[PDB]
Amino acid sequence: KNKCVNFNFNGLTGTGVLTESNKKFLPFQQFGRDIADTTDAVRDPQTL
Amino acid sequence: KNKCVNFNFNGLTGTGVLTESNKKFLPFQQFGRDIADTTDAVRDPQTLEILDITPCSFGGVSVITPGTNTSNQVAVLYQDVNCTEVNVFQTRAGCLIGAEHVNNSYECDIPIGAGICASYQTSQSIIAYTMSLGAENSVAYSNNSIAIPTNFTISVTTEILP
Amino acid sequence: VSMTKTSVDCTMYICGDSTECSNLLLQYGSFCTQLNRALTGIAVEQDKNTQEVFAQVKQIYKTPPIKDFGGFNFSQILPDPSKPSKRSFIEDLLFNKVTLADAGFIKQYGDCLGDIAARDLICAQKFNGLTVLPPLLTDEMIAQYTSALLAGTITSGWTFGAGAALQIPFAMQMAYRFNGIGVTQNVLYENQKLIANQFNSAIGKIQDSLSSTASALGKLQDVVNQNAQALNTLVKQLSSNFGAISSVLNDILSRLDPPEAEVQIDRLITGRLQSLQTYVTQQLIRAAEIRASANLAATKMSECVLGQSKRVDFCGKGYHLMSFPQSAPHGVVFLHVTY
Amino acid sequence: IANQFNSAIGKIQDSLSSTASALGKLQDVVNQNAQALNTLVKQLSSNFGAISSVLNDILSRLDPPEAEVQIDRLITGRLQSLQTYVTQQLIRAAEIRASANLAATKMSECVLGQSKRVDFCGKGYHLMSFPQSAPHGVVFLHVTYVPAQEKNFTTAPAICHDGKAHFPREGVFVSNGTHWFVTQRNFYEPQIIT
Amino acid sequence: GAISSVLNDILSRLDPPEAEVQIDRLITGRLQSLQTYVTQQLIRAAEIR
Amino acid sequence: STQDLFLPFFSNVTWFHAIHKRFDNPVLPFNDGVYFASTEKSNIIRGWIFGTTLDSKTQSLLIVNNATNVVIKVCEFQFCNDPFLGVYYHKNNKSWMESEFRVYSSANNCTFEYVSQPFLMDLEGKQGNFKNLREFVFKNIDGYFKIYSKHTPINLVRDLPQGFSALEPLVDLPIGINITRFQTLLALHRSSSGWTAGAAAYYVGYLQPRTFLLKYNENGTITDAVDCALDPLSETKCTLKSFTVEKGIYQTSNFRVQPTESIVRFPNITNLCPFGE
Amino acid sequence: DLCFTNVYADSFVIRGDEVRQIAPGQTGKIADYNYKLPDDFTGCVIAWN
Repeated sequence: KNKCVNFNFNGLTGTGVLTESNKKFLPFQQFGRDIADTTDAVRDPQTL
Repeated sequence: KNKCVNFNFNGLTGTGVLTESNKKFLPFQQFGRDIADTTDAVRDPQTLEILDITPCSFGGVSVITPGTNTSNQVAVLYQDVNCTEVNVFQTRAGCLIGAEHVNNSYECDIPIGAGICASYQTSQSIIAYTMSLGAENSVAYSNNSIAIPTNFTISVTTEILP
Repeated sequence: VSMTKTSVDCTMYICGDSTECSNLLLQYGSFCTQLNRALTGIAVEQDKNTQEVFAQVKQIYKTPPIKDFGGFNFSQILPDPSKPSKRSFIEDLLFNKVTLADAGFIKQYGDCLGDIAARDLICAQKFNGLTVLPPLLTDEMIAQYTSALLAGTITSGWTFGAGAALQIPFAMQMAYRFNGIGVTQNVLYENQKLIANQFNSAIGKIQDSLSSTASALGKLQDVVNQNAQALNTLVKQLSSNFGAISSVLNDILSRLDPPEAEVQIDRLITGRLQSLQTYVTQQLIRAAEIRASANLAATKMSECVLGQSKRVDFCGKGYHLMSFPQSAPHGVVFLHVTY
Repeated sequence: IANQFNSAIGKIQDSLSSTASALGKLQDVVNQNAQALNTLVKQLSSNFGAISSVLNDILSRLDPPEAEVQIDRLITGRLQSLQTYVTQQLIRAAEIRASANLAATKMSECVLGQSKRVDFCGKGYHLMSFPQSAPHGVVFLHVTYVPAQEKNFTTAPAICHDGKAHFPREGVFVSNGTHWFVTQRNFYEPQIIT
Repeated sequence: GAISSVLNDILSRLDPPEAEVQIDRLITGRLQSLQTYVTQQLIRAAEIR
Repeated sequence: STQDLFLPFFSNVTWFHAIHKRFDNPVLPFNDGVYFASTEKSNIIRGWIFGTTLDSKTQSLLIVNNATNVVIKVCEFQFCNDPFLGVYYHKNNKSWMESEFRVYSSANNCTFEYVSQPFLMDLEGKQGNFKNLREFVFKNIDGYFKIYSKHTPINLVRDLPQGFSALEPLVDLPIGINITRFQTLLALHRSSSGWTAGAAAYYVGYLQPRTFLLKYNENGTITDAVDCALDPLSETKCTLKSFTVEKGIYQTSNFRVQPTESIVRFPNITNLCPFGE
Repeated sequence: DLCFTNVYADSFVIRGDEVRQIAPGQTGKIADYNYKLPDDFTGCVIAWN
């Protein structure tokens, strides 16, 4: 957390910074997106 | 004929209107095209007749409405058509459905076009009025009259430019 | 002053009467919204450019029927009630020597359907999503916006733009505009029968310059031409193959699968969008040319018609006295009275 | 005049605090700058003819043989978005510079001097203008000479005293009905015709 | 976006079935360059005028 | 802005009910897709049968609930003309328990079967208001049946309430069939054709390929939606991308005329090509 | 759905290794020498054992 890394969540690769959020995903939802359609948030599949 | 359909002539599929024409195709010619290169006319292969292809979705649509905070009643101005497709009134810009004709010419509140302006006034609905040119003043003019002020005012006019 | 208000339907122009193309076109999102915002931004400011020139006073002025002008004949500049549109003889020559479209901005669907004219420019654009918006200020009204500014110039002098209309005789109006340019006012009354004959003969030279020579209005004819040709160019843009195997949207929908059509239709969409991004670029640069001329026309209305121009050779050759507004197709024609 | 002018400055407070749409011209300059920056974010959500709009998806799905078919569609779609945006900025900057050259004309001639140009700095005979700081612009406070109360007067071009015409050097000929007076054009101050 | 920038390379390497994939990328890249350039000229000509 | 099969706003939906003399389980089309919405109090909506001709000549989907497991089967069903599941003989020791299983007669060639976890549903009868709202989205495109479930408590006697609810996908069913006609199960009670029906309601509306706007909150729940094909007011919302239309005029598009029917005109020849030659 | 104007059948028998050579833009003893397909070939190739 709190460092510019090369993340890989469910095969989605990219460069980003992982921080905690107040967003609560629905149980069928995994990826959060933005206006620019890029992935703004993901969900950790191991722990909730 | 005379209806917007989904034609299929020799495999060429599209949306168009089939009408009769005075065009006579050469015996080796099947498809007629336009400036835009799209197929403007085809030939019926079963019986010898010539049909044009007129594109559908004709007539511009203007949206004459106030803000959603004020009201939701709208007036739709249909350009380039009469009031056949569809408080019905015909303007100089097109068919205007949803705005009542008012002979009282007021200041232009909503700029529409073709000398027509609208506003949301009083049971409140969109009214349709001719755009007034202003308060008409008749200048009393002669060869021996002049108007010269005995008193004036100092008005600060605010002109705002980027 | 103004130009042709064009609102191109970028949903119809890119995908003409197609559902499978419109399902691909709505994946592009805000491309058809940003081009229609710029065309609406033209449609607001060109009605504003007509507002800033012809409507500079809140009151409409008319001339009295008793005409006492001192030999000056103003019947050629004042509107005629015998015509169905209140226009002068000069304004009738300005609307006739400029080629426009058909009468009225409402052309019926049955006029294009019941009679397909060979090489008809107006219908063929409207079946490609090219809609011409009518202006807010009609030519029947523009002939009366100039009539309100002319009646204030004749009857009230130049005080109608600086406040209320304050009348002054035209013999006193010409004598006091001579003092603005440096001429003593005694020159006028010693030759009042001569200047009224020199001025009325110069108004007759306007008839010989507009009726015989049709190239004097070629500046505003070019404004109509660059609007009409670019609308007619945009129809010719659809005949380009765009790098694809064909230019027609209906051919690829009838030949190739949607796996193989998205290779080809997206070449047509990009070729038609760049054509619209070419056209909106050509319109905004042209609208910046007209608005710079409309701000020049509003400068030649406030300073040159509503007042007396001390600016040397800004309103033509000679010491400028006054100017007469005349209604013109998408513009204005001034009649500068020079010394 | 000091009471008429100071009451007109109080009308500027009633025109700006109550009516917030008087600054809508410079609000539109901020809006056309803010929306076009916000439009350019919405340009990234377009699929550009490719299978997706996101650069990180094609890097995670397709090989660089098959990604150069797809990423170069995204690069062309993002470059044409910028070449449209720079087109929208330069035409807008040509509009502001034409207004800034108009604002520099209304600063040198209308604030630093007295404008003889009729109705160029607002309605009325312009006296002076006050510069005010504005967001990405300027607001002028034009001091104008506007007539308020007027009367109808009988006029004449010249006067026969000894058989020779008398014309005013500066002013007009007016009368209240009995005697002919002399005054200037923009104010009625009756004097003896000498 | 093509495999090379030179028109003479694709005419010497690829067939006209495979060159129209590549040359039309060069034509679009050169036309949009001219579309950008004429845009840069007309806005500059509006500044000079 | 999304583009898929949706139910248009202010559309013509159906009016079918169950009561002690109106009993309705009709044959309804599903050309493009149907929407479901039911106000219930006694769990009368039990399921559906999705088929092509509703016969053993084709392969059909049967999603039911036998009060223990959510039964989803794709078999070759012997389709009965009136499927139902009744609760019997309450007068002493009620317990709201089933006896018959009348949704089909026989099932062979079963290709897909889903049995959920066992649960105890309260099938008791209520009076007055409807306390449950079960809404479903039914579409079968590319052999991929998408269902969307949403349950919220309501207080309703009558006509469908003016409100909004974002429907959420529950499962994904790879059924792989053709669905043209369908029916709906109902529950029957009596204090085997002299039975009655409890109070129930269900609404069917046809899905269309329309474009919606989706306004999300800070939590991710959709607050309001706008169909782009209602009126030129709502098409301005799709163009401006804001629900608050400013005071002015925005040119949206042209007056679109949809095609009525497909016209095919080919040359007339009856001789086949020499494929054997 | 689509139908064609002047259908011409190109019937011959070659070796099984050289069936892929029948394509617009290939070579071989069949493609380059005697049976060549055009660069703008809009057609279908049907082959079997």
